[PDB]
Amino acid sequence: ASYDEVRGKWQDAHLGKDQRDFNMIDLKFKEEVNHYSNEINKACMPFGLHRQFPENSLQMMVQSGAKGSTVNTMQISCLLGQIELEGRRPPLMASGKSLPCFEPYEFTPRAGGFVTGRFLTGIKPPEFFFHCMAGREGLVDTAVK
Amino acid sequence: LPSARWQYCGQRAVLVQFSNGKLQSPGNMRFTLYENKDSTNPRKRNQRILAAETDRLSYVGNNFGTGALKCNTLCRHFVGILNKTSGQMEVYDAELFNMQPLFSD
Amino acid sequence: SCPPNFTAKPPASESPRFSLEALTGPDTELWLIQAPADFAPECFNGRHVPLSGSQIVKGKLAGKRHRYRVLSSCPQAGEATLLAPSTEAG
Amino acid sequence: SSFQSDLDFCSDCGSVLPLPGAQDTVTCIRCGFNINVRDFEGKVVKTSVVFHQLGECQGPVVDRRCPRCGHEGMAYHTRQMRSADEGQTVFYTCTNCKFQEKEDS
Amino acid sequence: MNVTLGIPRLREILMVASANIKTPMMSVPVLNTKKALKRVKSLKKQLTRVCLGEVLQKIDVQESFCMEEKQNKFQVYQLRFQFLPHAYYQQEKCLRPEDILRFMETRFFKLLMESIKKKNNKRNVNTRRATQRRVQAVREIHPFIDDYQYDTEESLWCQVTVKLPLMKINFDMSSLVVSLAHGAVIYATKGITRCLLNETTNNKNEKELVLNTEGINLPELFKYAEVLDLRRLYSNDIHAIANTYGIEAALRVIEKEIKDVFAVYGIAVDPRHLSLVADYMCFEGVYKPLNRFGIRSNSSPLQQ
Amino acid sequence: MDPGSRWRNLPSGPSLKHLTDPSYGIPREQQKAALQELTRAHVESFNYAVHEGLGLAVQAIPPFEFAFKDERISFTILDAVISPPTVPKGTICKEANVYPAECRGRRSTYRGKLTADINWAVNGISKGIIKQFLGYVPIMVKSKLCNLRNLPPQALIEHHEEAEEMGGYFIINGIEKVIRMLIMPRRNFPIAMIRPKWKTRGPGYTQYGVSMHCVREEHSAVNMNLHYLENGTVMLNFIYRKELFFLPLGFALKALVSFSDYQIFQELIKGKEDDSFLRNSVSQMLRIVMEEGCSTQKQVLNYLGECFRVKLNVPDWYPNEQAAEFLFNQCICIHLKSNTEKFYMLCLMTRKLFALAKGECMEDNPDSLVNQEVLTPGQLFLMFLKEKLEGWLVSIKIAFDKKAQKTSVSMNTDNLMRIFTMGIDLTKPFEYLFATGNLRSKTGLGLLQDSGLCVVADKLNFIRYLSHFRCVHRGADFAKMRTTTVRRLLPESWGFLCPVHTPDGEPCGLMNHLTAVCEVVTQFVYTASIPALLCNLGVTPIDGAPHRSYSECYPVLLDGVMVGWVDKDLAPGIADSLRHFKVLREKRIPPWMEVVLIPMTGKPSLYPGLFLFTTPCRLVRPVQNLALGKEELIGTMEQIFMNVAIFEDEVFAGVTTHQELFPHSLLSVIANFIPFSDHNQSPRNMYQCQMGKQ
Ligand SMILES: [Zn+2]
Ligand SMILES: [Zn+2]
Repeated sequence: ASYDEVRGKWQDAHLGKDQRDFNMIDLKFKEEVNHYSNEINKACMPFGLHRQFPENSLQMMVQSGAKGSTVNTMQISCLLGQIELEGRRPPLMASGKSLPCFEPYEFTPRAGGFVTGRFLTGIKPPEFFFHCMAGREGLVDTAVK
Repeated sequence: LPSARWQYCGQRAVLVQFSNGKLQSPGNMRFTLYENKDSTNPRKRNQRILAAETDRLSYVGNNFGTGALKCNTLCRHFVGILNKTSGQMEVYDAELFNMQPLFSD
Repeated sequence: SCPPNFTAKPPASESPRFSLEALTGPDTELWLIQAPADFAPECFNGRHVPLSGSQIVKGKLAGKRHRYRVLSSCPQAGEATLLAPSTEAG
Repeated sequence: SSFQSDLDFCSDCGSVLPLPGAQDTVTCIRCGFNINVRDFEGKVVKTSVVFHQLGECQGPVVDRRCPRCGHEGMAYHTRQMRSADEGQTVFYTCTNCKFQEKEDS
Repeated sequence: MNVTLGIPRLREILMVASANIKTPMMSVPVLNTKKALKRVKSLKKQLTRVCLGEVLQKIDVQESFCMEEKQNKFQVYQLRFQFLPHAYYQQEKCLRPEDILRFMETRFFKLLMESIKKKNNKRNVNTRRATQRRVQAVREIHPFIDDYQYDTEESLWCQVTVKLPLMKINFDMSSLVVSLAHGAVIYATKGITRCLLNETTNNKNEKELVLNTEGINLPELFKYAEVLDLRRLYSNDIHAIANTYGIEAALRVIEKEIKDVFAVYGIAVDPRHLSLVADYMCFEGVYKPLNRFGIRSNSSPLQQ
Repeated sequence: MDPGSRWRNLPSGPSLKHLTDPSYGIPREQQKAALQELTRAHVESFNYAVHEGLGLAVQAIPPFEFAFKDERISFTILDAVISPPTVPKGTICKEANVYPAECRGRRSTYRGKLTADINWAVNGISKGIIKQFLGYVPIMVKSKLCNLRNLPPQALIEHHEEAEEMGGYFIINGIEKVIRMLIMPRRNFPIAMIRPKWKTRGPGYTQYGVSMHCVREEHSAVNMNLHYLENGTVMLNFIYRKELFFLPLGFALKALVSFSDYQIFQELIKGKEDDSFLRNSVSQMLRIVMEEGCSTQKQVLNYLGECFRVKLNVPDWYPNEQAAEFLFNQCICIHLKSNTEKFYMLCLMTRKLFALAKGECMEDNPDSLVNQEVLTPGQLFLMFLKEKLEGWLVSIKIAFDKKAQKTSVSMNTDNLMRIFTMGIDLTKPFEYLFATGNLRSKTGLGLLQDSGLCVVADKLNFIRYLSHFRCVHRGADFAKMRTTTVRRLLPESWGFLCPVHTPDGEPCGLMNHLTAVCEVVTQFVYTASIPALLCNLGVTPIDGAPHRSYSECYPVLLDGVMVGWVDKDLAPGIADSLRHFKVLREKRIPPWMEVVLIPMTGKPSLYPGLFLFTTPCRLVRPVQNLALGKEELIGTMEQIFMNVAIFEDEVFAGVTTHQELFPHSLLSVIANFIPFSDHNQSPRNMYQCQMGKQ
């Protein structure tokens, strides 16, 4: 099937009042992009840091229970990973484009919030707007209820 | 690729809308048109009232009142003929009326 | 019962006829050309207007070679019917 | 000199005819033009209400030993549940025994 | 399945001690004997509520007109009902499509001809609201039926040709038919919405099939004993165990229904705190709430 | 980047050389043109709303005719002006003007005299004209009525004010109080809504409905609803002074036009012609009007002027045909002068409701900034001033009805006029809105809330003080809900509201702040030549017939007025030649127009059309149109259909049509001041934006 036919099928999955076959295309990108969120962390995090444990101060604070976790260090020195927003990928607009940068119904994981850049080197502006959605979601769900 | 020849002559070819349907059956219907008096203003070339009486009802059509269509001020209307013998689309000037039937006061 | 069949008009009056044609025969094909609000009609005064499709016809005033675009059409059964004045009824 | 309106409207004025009833002719109210009820045989109005026309590995893994079954890898999900003054919150979820614990950083 | 989580479940237990609770369940394991596993596939189906707006594809209303005499002039209707195919539900009763036609032939039309003669028999407003906000058996049902036509090769449609007389206003028969088509078909088993045996879960390597229904009817499941191991039944409803299994097992249900509210949210409470709450609420024999209507039982006026 | 872009003067890097210079401490003779673009929507709106809008809002006050003992006293306000603030007359002083620095230090109000020309007339003959002092209204600093207007920075240090005194604030009793920018619904536009609270409004309603926020010349505001019903019948609700009115659709459209019922039949079936339920329902709605013996327009007007006369509070001497055109003048589509273009608008609202009820167009999200605009301090000033002028006239009527009892000499007036001494004085009822923020109105002014309008501009530092003039407050009633959808960041707020700059507690998601590039449209222009321009392009107007059939033709809606029907093979080629006039400033296309072509896909997407917005009080932001090479003010609804690009490398051929100016344009003024924002986590930035303001 050509990409315009698949794109028309995913436009038809969108715009419908079922919203059940659209929550099944989220659950198949959010699998395939987390087989790339793990293959990065196996290549960079344990034996790929500059100084390892016990010389590493961040690994000492994480592994000796002081403050951190092995998720914050991977958001620092590897990818941020998939941005989930109340369970799912960030909302498409009313015209089927993820953000004004991205083409209507764009297949790439960058359209659905797969940030793949770290807090070490830098976040580009789309991967930043998605991240601000995921932060305001938690701050709102705390501050209201 | 069919073509023609534009030739503008200048007269008004009156065009009629009906507020109730297509005509589809021409028969025994009068047609008269009631222009304004004073020609010093341009009201002689603008004000006009069309009367189309039938034995059942009679139809009035204006150019100035609340009910006059806005397709003759924001757009110009022509009428072609296309004399295909000499091969010319000689083109006149037109004006569109929309007639309401007259009932009471 | 009692319809009006109106003839009441205070500032108006009837009018005579014009010396145009009164014929719609087998050769004459009625076209209903719809022109923009400031169109000077001598601007196409010998040019080919198309009878199908679309074609960028040239203007006259600015001399531009594709200044207007004449859109041809199809049978729409447009409800406007021509009242051409006839010679049998003055 | 009859027109072509819709079946439900008068064809001399444009007003709405009422429904049929106790007679063989339905009449208008402002022109007296009566149409037969026999002409309303072709009034067929359709309607279709439709009900049922058609018919993540819980996230990315991290090598953390589970409290219950002792599997080496749990799947995680981050969420920022405190205020903006402090913290994140990480929700781990195992693959085998599906156990869910949380941490506050 | 889903339950009520958090504080409005703990308040539902301790503070109101509700008789009618939101989302109540019921859990019975299966004998794990090969005769009693074919039967549970059928019994999951025979307790789910199959509703008419769940097997129906589309309603096709078609109003016309018909006149033959000076009085015989009518409004012919026609209600073609496409039913969704049998392949599109293998979860509800094995409801073979002749049964959703015999439902129509028996007791849909008794509701339809009562809604019709309740509506018209005794929008346009300017009120200025002053506030802010067998075909011979089907024709026997009423003489307004003119025709009936069901599908014979397959079993998917139905056409009542209701022949009503003339009115002043034209009421909607795609509003009465749609609102009547939200209704239970043949069996809604009394107080059970759906059944879910899809848990093959186990705690100490049993492979224990667990039914987990969304409604509560205790004597409905008591008559399935060779297939359901009713020794290990459970419920949320303390009032449906105090009145069937007693107050001394409606006290080992309060403890588990508090522990399985705190343990959704990771919290673990010591069972010596919970057995002090179950043995206080079940002290007078009934399941009292800890509110203003459980302080009337107390003895000190200066505490009340 | 284009010269004139306001962002050509953006520095490459920070300099630090401006604090070791001999120029440091010498006041310039020109205020900086970048700190004045932050109170521009506050000051320009007040400039429209004390000079042009006040003359256009004493024309929309109708003449006030009431009954004396068998005469007929008639009033009208011919003109009303506001003087800049002076000292009271009789004061022995040298400089008669009053400056803001006096009113801060003495704790008084910076207020200007309001006075008007009332035209009293008994029995229809104009017998006088009286210049009456009505009261004092507060003056905005650095507007066209402040005494600091166009002073240079050296003459502003002399009058105790700061250099770089950007305006935007009222001194009310010595305390500086800004009117913040609330979010109102998008003006003069159908909004497809689905709300199940509407099912319990009448006998047989459905959830489906179309709303419209109608505003007339920035001085009146009225919401009206349509509702689909299970019959296919359409109703039309509107509130007029706490009295919700029900009105069928045929009763509206017959009262508006003198067309026959076959044309009102035809206008509502234009796209959907083969449908059978729709034609039946639009027949029933007109038959309802035929029921009560109302066959013409004047009979419907007499009927609705007899049903709706006791709550409209019209006088006891109108004909009912004029007491029914009173409700169409003040409740139903106030933004169109013609009763014909109210009709062609109720037909489009009705057809959007028909395509919503059938499930062929999706709900317009009411919370998205696609369908939201901002309320400027020129709207809330002009609306409330208009209402208080009408209330002053009503207080003159109450003064006469109280003078009639315990009767005085009570002669014919002939400029006696001690009544105007005893008229109401709007010094205090106009000061109260600013001093407390509590709006006090018998109308509601088209607003959905009552309190939270004026906020104390605190000045604890200068980070805090800017961000009172960039605040976009969602609502002062949504703080108490258990919602999350009205306070969630959506992707249509790219470029228009800042993702990080919001508080984190209870006002999270409500108090948004604008981005740096974004700007509120406040310049009011005229739309005279635009319909003729559109019809010179392929817009076949409403009355003529398009050369292809309808349903292959888009509606065109020029700022609330239905214009025509564009052929489908022309509407992409019209949306390009109206952006190629906006970016080049041709043919009186304003630079802030939204050419929005919602396309025809054949799927339940948004309702298709070609919607051109030119009205003020929207949001707009600049980009670079790549095809020409010039700056384009993209609005809130255009950029859900445009493929903008952030970086030059991300610009492709044929796909990409625009480009943002500088790639950190999505961030507010305060969130830019955070160094290395792309390296720290997002609640750290949302917490830093409220550290810097403390
Ligand atoms: Zn008639
Ligand atoms: Zn585990």
